[PDB]
Amino acid sequence: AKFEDKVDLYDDRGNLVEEQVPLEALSPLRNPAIKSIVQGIKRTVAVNLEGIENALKTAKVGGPACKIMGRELDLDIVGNAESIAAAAKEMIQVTEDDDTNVELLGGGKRALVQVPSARFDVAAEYSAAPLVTATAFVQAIINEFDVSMYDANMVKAAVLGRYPQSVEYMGANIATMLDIPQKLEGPGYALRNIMVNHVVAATLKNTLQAAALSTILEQTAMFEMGDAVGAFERMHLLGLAYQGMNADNLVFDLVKANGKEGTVGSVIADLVERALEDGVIKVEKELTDYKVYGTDDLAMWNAYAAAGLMAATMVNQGAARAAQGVSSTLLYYNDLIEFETGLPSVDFGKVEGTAVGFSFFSHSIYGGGGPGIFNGNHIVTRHSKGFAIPCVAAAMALDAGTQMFSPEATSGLIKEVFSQVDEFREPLKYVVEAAAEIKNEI
Amino acid sequence: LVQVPSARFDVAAEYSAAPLVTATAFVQAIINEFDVSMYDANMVKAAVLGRYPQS
Amino acid sequence: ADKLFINALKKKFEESPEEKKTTFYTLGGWKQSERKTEFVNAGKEVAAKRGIPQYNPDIGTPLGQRVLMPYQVSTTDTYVEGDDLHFVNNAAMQQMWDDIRRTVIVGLNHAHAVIEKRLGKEVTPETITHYLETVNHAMPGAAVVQEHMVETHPALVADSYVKVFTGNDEIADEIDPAFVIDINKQFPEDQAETLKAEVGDGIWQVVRIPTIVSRTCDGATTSRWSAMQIGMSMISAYKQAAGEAATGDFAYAAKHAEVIHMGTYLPVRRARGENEPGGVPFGYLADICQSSRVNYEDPVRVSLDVVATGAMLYDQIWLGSYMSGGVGFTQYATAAYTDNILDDFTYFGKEYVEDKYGLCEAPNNMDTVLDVATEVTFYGLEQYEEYPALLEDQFGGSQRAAVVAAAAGCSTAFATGNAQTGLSGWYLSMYLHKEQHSRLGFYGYDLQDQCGASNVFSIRGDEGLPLELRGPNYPNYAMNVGHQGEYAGISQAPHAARGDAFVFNPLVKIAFADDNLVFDFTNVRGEFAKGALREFEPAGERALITPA
Amino acid sequence: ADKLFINALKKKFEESPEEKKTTFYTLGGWKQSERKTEFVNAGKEVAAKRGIPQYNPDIGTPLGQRVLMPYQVSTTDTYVEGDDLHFVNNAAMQQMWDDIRRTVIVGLNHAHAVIEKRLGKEVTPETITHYLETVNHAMPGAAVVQEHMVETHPALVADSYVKVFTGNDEIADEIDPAFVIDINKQFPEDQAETLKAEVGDGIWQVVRIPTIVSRTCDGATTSRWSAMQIGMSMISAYKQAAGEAATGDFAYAAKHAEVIHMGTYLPVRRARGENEPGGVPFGYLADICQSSRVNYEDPVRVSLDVVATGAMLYDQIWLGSYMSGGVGFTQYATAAYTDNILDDFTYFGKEYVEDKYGLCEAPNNMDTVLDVATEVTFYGLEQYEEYPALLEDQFGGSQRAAVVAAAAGCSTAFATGNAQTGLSGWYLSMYLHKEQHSRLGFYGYDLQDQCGASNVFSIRGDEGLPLELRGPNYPNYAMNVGHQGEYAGISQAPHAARGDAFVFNPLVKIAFADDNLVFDFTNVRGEFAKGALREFEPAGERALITPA
Amino acid sequence: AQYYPGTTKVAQNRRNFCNPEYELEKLREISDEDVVKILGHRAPGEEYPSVHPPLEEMDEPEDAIREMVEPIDGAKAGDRVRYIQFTDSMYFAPAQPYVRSRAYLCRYRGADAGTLSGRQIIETRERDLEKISKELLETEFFDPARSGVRGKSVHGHSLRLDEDGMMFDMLRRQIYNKDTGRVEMVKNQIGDELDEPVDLGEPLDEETLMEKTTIYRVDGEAYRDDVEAVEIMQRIHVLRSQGGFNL
Ligand code: F43
Ligand code: F43
Ligand SMILES: C[C@@H](OP(=O)(O)O)[C@H](NC(=O)/C=C/CCCCSSCCS(=O)(=O)O)C(=O)O
Ligand SMILES: [Cl-]
Ligand SMILES: [Mg+2]
Ligand SMILES: [Mg+2]
Ligand SMILES: [Mg+2]
Ligand SMILES: [Mg+2]
Ligand code: NA
Ligand code: NA
Ligand code: NA
Ligand code: NA
Ligand code: NA
Ligand code: NA
Ligand code: NA
Ligand SMILES: [Zn+2]
Repeated sequence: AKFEDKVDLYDDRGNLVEEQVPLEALSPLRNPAIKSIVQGIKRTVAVNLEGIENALKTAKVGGPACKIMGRELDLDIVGNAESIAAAAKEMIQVTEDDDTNVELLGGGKRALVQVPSARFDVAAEYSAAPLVTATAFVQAIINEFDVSMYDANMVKAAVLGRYPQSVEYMGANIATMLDIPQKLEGPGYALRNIMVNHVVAATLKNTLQAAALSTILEQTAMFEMGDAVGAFERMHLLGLAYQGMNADNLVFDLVKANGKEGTVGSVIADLVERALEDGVIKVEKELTDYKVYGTDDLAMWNAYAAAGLMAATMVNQGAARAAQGVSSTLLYYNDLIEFETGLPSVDFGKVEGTAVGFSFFSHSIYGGGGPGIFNGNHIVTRHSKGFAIPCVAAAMALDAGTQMFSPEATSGLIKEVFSQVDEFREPLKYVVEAAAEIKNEI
Repeated sequence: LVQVPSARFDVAAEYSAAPLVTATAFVQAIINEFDVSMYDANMVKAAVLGRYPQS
Repeated sequence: ADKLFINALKKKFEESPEEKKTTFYTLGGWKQSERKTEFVNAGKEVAAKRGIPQYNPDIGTPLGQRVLMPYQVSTTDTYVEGDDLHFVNNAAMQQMWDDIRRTVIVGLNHAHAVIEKRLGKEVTPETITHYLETVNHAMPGAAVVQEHMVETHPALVADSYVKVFTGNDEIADEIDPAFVIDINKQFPEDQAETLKAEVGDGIWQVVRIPTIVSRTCDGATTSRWSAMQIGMSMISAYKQAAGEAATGDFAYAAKHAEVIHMGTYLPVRRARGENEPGGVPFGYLADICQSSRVNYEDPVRVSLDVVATGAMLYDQIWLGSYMSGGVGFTQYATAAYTDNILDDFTYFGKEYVEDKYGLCEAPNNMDTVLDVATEVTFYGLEQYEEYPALLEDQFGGSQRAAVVAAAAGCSTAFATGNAQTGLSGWYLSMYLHKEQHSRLGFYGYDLQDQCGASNVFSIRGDEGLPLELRGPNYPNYAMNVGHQGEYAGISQAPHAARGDAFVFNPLVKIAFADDNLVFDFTNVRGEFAKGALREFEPAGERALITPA
Repeated sequence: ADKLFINALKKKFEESPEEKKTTFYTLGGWKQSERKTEFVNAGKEVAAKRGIPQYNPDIGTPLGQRVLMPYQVSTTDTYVEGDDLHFVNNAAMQQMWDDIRRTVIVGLNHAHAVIEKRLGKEVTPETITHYLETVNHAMPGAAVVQEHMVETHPALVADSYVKVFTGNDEIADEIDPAFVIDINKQFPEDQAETLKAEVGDGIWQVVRIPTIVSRTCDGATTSRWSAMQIGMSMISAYKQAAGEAATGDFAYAAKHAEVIHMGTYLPVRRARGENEPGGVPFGYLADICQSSRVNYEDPVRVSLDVVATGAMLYDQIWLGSYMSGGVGFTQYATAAYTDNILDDFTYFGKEYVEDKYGLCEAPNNMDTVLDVATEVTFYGLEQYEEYPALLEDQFGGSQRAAVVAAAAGCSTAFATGNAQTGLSGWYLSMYLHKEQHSRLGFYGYDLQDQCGASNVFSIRGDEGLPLELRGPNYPNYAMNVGHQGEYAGISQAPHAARGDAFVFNPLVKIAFADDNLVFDFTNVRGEFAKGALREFEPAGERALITPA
Repeated sequence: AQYYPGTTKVAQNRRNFCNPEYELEKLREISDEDVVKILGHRAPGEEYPSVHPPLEEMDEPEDAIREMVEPIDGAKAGDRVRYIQFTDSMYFAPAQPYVRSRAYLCRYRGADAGTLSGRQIIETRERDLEKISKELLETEFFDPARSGVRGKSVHGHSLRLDEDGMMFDMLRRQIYNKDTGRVEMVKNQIGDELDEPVDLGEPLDEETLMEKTTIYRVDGEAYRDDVEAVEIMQRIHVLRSQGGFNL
């Protein structure tokens, strides 16, 4: 009831699910499914029991190529995984009926752990997830085999690595989608420091779900950072709706119209025409054989342009089945649309700027890497406030095997555990349903 | 004295929403109160939150 | 009459500067160069002595198919090959960074209040002088309290010392003048009056630790080393117990409560402690450069001496080694301090503004930004079009973009007297330039420039900041050459036109007005030329403790 | 017969070492010392030159009311005043740190897979040799692709280069031997077998960037500089586009996926980037020292060469300058590498263990800790009681605590073959020492030693770690002298008794087995003595680019 | 679509290069084998190397985006991603660096384009790259004196011409024949010698370079005199500036 806007919401096959939903029913501040995904990502941990066992048997702990000769311990951890995980759960849970979850995967080689919400309710941040999980498994392993006081420190090194000598859990056999609080580029950035490959791994390469998960995480960070407060709130909400949630089926329909033979440029032409048709933009001035367009609603123009940008990525990198060109699309979609129209590009030039440096740092000697190692906290790609990274997730979802540093190489443990969680794997479905459910509370 | 609503922290990873939401609300309110121009408003930001993000 | 860069173009090339054609491929490759010939012979000797191949001109592609050019250091008559301006081969450049890295500013205001209120002892000009004699023995690494201490060799640490300043002239006159930076001697009258009013009765130390220690260790060593020897000297000069509860107050004051670092610490991806180049804000870099107190009737000269200071430090040493390395970024920076090219473009813009508005008299709005930045950008790009030798000299698009926009942004700030509209003019220049030549810089050059317009006047958390407070860690600026040094110039510009004594911190300005520094910050371009000619003598060397 | 420290005590004092009384106050203060005389004379000259008072023997209290002692560098016949072992005055010590700071280990395993799988090109011993010729031109700072590049002076960067190693003998045989660290030449047969088995068919680069750059910049520069020139040499030697999408995989591999830093970055209170002393774990410092591969039939010699390496770096340079500064902590460290005192205590401990249990044959438990650590603690403390000259030599309680506990902890690990029980022995030694003499170290010396016993075997988040993985940023250890270098020795002790080729990382062990380093890591105490005598020739000097 | 504002010949040329319905002028004939030789990625008659298996042999996720977006042929086959790179003289070459990237993403599918002052590059699946590269080499995208095919050592966009009017090339890949007035390619784009050189035809004369160029210059048509094009660039600056402050 703060904003009058309403949107139509669709599924990932292009079918209308719920019409006329108030914009604020998709806000991170109001929608219960966004709250559940965020709290879920804070509390979920993957444990590699096979890796802990192999590190102990070889004494290879504490980082790359590190080994301590004479410290080897041969423990049957995977063979006793059921007993070890149950013992661990007893320490992790606060009460027997709470929302603690501990589930063995891969015949006991892996475990999915979700630490109870009550621990986060009296915590400053999110590090209780890895730290509570790691000590429960260290203690459970020692207790399972009666490991001596003299040898137990090797179990700790196998589970959590070189920490506290290193700042990070260096050499650890546990993993999370978030990274430590010290690595934030600024306050409020934690939901941005989630590797693109981890998002693509958790959503099993489904393009629209990958785009949805990345957009929810990015735009939710924009609220935590204060960017979506006051004058800019509506712009960020419309961005989430049209770029990440396929609002009004605009992304879907632009991909449909341009997928067989289209290019970046053809998607642009379709989006400008659609904006005109809907009354978002109109001719303000005629020059010599050139129309200058204007708008009485910059936030809506930005949203329409952002939907075009996502579709242009899907068409361009989709046709190559190769993610690297997403840096190019992010640049020239915005560059072209400004000279096509006389209106500012997505995020008022910040997507274009992010794309300039992302192109450089994915085709040069100095740093970066392939598209899948970036994220909203990376120095190269933090500049746009939520409108760039979701396209990178879509592009990597569409990649058919051109990358050395693929989700298979960087994110295998995250894939096995985090894809088990339905709200992480298929977020679009849950956020839409929740928005429908609270529609009359707005 | 400012206490930022609990619902903002229910969907945040940590606690920096308190200073960041409070700072931007007061920066925007001051600008709006006196109609501070686009050219000068960055001084209001510096007076509220300091040298951040260089520091 | 002639453009300021014409003489340099005539020195470089046989052709007149307007000619469009030349001859390539018959120059002998590297053999045309005195400097490359020195390197080839040195590579042979190095590989032979150590048993591993090293420099070899036939690896990869063959340099010198075109003329390997001399460069004029701007404002000088010195011409040198570009290799002599690489920071590795230039001791002036290395000493400029050592003099900044090894400096910290440390109040005595909390310390004197501890002595009076907690120890119950008097502080006077005479007790301060006794304290300064003590700390000038101790700071280089020598003892004042314990028996059987072993100490630094005083000749290895001859460049370490402590001085003070204050805005109260009568107090300054009572402290022994060997230890005082005299504001009325170093600054012209109106600037001296402003600076003394800022400092008031405060008393501040400028501490420099040894270059040999700064080189062995890091920037974050400086405020710690300073505080240890301040602490020992407070014990010795004021008769504390040697280690009682009050001793901790002097430690906390000197390390935290009244310390001014040159640079703040950086985030983990580019992790560094204090007093490294990335933490120095553009307003401090402009205030470190001392052109303002000597060239105050020429605001162009003041602004471009700041550009030279910042282009070297931020592009060659910081971006080109701390953040990357190898051959690095010598000519990305030399474009802004060589051949009098930036000088020609910036004097044009200053003259344009003075004739249309009067310096500092233009409305502070977008109409002025559009006027001045467009005019100056068109002037600069026309010079590259009119003189083919100029375009062959500044051969990389990124170099031209930084030079032209620096002139545009400095000129815009000369008109408005405000750095923020200057910065808006910088970004507009880039956008015009990109459309004029259908090219701008290297692959990743305009990340900040496409974010730029929108982030000039933003007030959001990690977006909004006056230009004087921005630096190499402002998010959009953290990665790329050809901006940071120029932004320090734009920060200086409006203040130079206004006649301001400082840009962002008056303590920093006074702290480098000191003739006991090794590098001369009043003439940064002159010093770069002296080091290129191998005539600069740095501190820190180990000759005294190694075989003859 | 004689204890091993008797010769040194006889050279220091006119009295036999057993005598309890002496004469003071009539030695002439600082005038008794050649070195203090040199310093007083230097201070007068320095002060006159610069116009500011500096070193002055009449400030504070008058050094030299007692004998100012010479120190024997253990295992040598070199005797010097302690000022000659200060890191500022000793170029061998500064070059030891530079040689570590400027080194990074960088795989070629992912790089070669990018070539074969993404580019579709071949990698062979021949293409590797061509690549190594290319990178040995580029790495010191010279160009391989672009026209009109300006370059570093080869003689200023003569110490920078790239070598490789691999466990596959046949592949190693095919690469030009100038570029190869030969594992069969540098290590005795059984150690070579182990190391080659650890490496297998992996191929690893050892990259050393120039000392001059490391001194100008910081440790976090090293892996960046390395990566830039690896990236250029991959483009040149394997014919990439000079900048295509695949170029980014080589960058991420060299900077992140297959890099071994010497040190990890530090938290904000002590903010530092990679390759600084506080990030080097004790296990790596033991493996950097190369005593293991030459003195393998003497486990005491190997362990105490590691102590010397770590006491100098961690207490003199790191804690005594990066984390504080001033006169600093020379003799807190020299106690562990002079006068043959730690050697006497540790040879006693090894003989006790050998006779009673057999090396590595004692039960790994608290019973062994209580036996061995107590016996060796009482031996060491009894020497100070029987020889008043020894007590006056190691005059500070902290020095004695570190030396006695290091013997006790090393000897405990000689018995058990396990470092964690050695560490327990170290803490038990401190507790016994404290009760015997009713003192231990300086005001804050045993912060870690009172947390000590309880954190040896803890498994909790910031408490539990095997000693080999601990280092200067382990929370309890982050502040205080007289522990870190001794912990490195205890980490080495069980491995030396076992005859293990390495302590924590086999790549780090091989990477310093290189005769092209400037500092000789096979004989660390030998090099400290050469540096004390002003006979060591460091890299990094600017004499070629300065005036005569 | 309207592509670009402005009333100069330059501005019209910029629009024409972007418009896929504008038929580019063909200026020279090049054989399929000689395109492959100039690229230098494979030898004529060598099978395309693969980076992954053919798409039809793999099991894709069920995905409506994958279903709607037709893969280019080299993607179906699993080809390597390879490149072609050009440098354009500021002395009136027909195409220029931002003109190329803007036009490539209007005309070509599945493209990764990059713009730099001295080099402009496209990366795509190898068999599709070979088809695109024929058009880039045969049409008025290219002049053999004022443009060059260069995968490394690109220096020359900003240098003076030689006495034949050719752009500088450190590795001299393109050689002007005084006897024919034609240019031959004697090396591939990375600089290795070709067994047999490739005819690239005659350089465009001075009047035709002026008619077809997309750079603005004082001795051509200056950008400052295309006032409608300048007006839109200034508009974008102002609206970006206002938008970052408030909406
Ligand atoms: C391999 C790369 C891609 C990579 O990520 N960086 C490179 C190479 C790198 C190397 C080149 C050293 C070598 O020759 O061995 C260094 C010196 C960095 C390092 N490792 O020390 C450099 N670039 Ni580059 N690089 C520069 C330049 C540029 C210009 C050169 C255009 C021209 O027409 O010649 C272009 C970008 C542009 O088109 O805008 C460019 C490209 C490139 N740059 C292309 C190689 C281009 C080609 O194949 O020849 N540099 C410049 O514009 C001037 C300054 C110059 C830098 C050295 C200095 O500042 O003195 C150097 C800075
Ligand atoms: C002022 C302090 C308190 C403070 O925080 N640190 C001091 C002083 C500091 C200064 C002394 C320099 C000078 O004399 O001007 C330095 C050199 C550190 C610096 N700023 O360079 C130092 N201590 Ni202290 N400090 C030392 C030591 C010690 C021993 C000395 C005992 C004695 O019987 O002589 C005692 C602690 C204890 O009792 O255990 C001690 C105390 C003290 N230490 C008492 C002064 C003691 C006195 O009034 O004489 N150090 C030692 O035990 C050996 C090494 C020695 C360090 C220099 C070196 O390592 O070469 C020096 C290390
Ligand atoms: C981006 C990030 O690297 P990472 O992705 O490996 O963390 C970061 N590195 C950088 O920001 C590097 C900055 C300086 C080198 C680049 C300067 S732009 S000038 C060269 C342009 S060209 O001549 O090659 O065309 C670092 O923290 O090391
Ligand atoms: Cl709005
Ligand atoms: Mg079993
Ligand atoms: Mg006698
Ligand atoms: Mg006796
Ligand atoms: Mg044909
Ligand atoms: Na001439
Ligand atoms: Na060469
Ligand atoms: Na990093
Ligand atoms: Na004697
Ligand atoms: Na004295
Ligand atoms: Na600190
Ligand atoms: Na000299
Ligand atoms: Zn240094």
